[PDB]
Amino acid sequence: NPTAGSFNITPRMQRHFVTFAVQMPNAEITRAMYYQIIDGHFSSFDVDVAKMSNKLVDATCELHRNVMHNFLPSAVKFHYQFNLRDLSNITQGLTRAIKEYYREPVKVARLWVHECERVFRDRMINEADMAKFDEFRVAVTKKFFDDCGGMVAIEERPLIYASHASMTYTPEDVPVYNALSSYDVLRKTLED
Amino acid sequence: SLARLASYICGYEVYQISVSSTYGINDFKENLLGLYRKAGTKGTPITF
Repeated sequence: NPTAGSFNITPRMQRHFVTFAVQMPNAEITRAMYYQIIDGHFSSFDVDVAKMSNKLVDATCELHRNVMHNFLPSAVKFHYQFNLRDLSNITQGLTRAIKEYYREPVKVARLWVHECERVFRDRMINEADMAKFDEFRVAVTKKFFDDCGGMVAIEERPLIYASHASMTYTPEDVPVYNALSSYDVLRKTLED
Repeated sequence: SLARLASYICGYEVYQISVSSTYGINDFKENLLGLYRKAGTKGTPITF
């Protein structure tokens, strides 16, 4: 990583040797990556999301740009890491919590809001920068992904996936995503 | 509390080393090695 605290460079290591500095690539190249990724995971997975997955990539790229214009990978907080891994982990976790069967646009946008938050929101230290990231995501979303209703991440229930109220007996090892269990549902099934 | 609530009641055994103020780091790390062999060779569903 670039020189910061423990990060540094010895001059002689590149005495008669060349170094190839590598850092963030271009935003449109990143979108050439992630648009076809969203194709192969939502356009190639769900028809109800095949009809809006494009703006999802847009809601991804512009939001991530706003957040990294507002917060820095390794300059103010080592609790931060803005890189390819931002949207990489967003899309991988989009490809990991697909259970809660038959993702409508509501649930795909739910899981994506989860991905973006969990890569950026509790990456963040307190209330105000939390709200800044929230403003970025709500703006970028309701410009781009604002056609069918998908924000059931929040108004439906907490942005969660429920298993301790809907499991399988022995292999809770990998708990099963069934985010259709309510407040006292959980609060009473769990004391069992 | 909620950590083992989730993890234990999500089936990944909550592996933790029996530790005191002077319990062996050697024994700690060897039990960790046991954990390693379990998770790797056995594919044991764990959460350390």
